[PDB]
Amino acid sequence: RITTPYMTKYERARVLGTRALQIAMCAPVMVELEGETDPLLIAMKELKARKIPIIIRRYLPDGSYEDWGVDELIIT
Amino acid sequence: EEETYRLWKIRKTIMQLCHDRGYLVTQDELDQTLEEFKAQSPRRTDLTVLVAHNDDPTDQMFVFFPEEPKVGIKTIKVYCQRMQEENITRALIVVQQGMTPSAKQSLVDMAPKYILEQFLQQELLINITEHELVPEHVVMTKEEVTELLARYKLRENQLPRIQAGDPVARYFGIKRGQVVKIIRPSETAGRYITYRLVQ
Amino acid sequence: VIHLLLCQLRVLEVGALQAVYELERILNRFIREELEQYTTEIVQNNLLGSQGAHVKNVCESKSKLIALFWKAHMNAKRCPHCKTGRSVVRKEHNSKLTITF
DNA sequence: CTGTCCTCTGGC
DNA sequence: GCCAGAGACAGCGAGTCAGCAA
RNA sequence: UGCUGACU
Ligand SMILES: Nc1ccn([C@@H]2O[C@H](COP(=O)(O)CP(=O)(O)OP(=O)(O)O)[C@@H](O)[C@H]2O)c(=O)n1
Repeated sequence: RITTPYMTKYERARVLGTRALQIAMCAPVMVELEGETDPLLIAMKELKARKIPIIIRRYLPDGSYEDWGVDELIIT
Repeated sequence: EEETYRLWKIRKTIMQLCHDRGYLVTQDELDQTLEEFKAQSPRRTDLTVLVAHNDDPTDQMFVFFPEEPKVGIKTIKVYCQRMQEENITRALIVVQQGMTPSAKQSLVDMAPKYILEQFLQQELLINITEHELVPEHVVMTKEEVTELLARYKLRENQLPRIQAGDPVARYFGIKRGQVVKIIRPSETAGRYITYRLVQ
Repeated sequence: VIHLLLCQLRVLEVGALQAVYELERILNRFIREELEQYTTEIVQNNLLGSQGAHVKNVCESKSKLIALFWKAHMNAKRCPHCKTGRSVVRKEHNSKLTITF
């Protein structure tokens, strides 16, 4: 509620990596892939459509955390 | 007549030090020149000043200028008596050569009843606080430190430290456990603000 | 010194860092009952801080305290209670400790 | 080949 | 107790390929 | 492991 609204580059990297590792483990792709064999291209296609049900849990230096949605996060 | 120049510089520096601590000092004392200092006042017992505090009018401070180039326990007692009888709590002892080493732990031994503090005479010839590199220090109040720790989710340890013998912690008379705000004039960001716990 | 350092360690174990100089000044202005009251009051009112004690500025203080102890107060000395208790251990090369008469 | 320790030793 | 005499003591760029002898 | 060559 007080951290930045945008998605840092490290968060984009980790979210793409995790979504790709999920797709590669036979997870349903909600993005209507169009003949591409790379799970990372599919993960980028999903991130551009705002279809990723993951919750970035930003940790503050004292243990307190804030749970943001990958949908409710301004991707640059 | 260089003794008078030294006395005047030390008195001006002590007036500035007392104003920076928040004591009632007039503009003339802070803008007093040598020709009028020597006009008013020769001795080293009528240079003693007694200043009042903006709030807590009972809270006043008393500046000493001992005659003995090396103050000792007896010299300290002789005007700790003065303070105890006039009903003041704070003091400031400007010494010309130093304090014999037992005296430093005596000044410390006197509990918050009568808290004293020493300053060498060569330390007051100039106001270090007016150096280009020295930032502005501001003793935070007990209600601003709490809001700071709450905003940054900090503890009082885990904050940068400023030594209790720091030449700018001794000047601003900051006790231990107090947080000081520091306004660094930065060439990069203008007026950077930092915090340091006095310890 | 023994009791002062004991109490300073008791307070450091929980993180209280002003208690160090406060205990030292309480001592100089004044032994176990004088120091243990303040130290127990600190350790009680300032517990919940055993997890927030593994920080720089809390490790430097303990380091300095124990180093100063080992460096300044463990030299051979005539004994307090019996004036002739210096059975001088004096160690040669490692694997060799020699007590005298 | 340098600089702090840093633990004596030794004299005072 | 004040601070020289030291006298230990620890540190000293990154990676790579061989051969030869023990 | 060692030591003697050598590469950037
Ligand atoms: N011992 C070493 C020797 C070399 N190097 C590395 O190799 C580079 C080229 O070496 P070099 O000797 O060719 C210098 P260069 O400026 O390229 O030479 P030039 O003037 O002839 O063009 C150096 O700058 C280092 O990064 C190293 O890490 N350790």
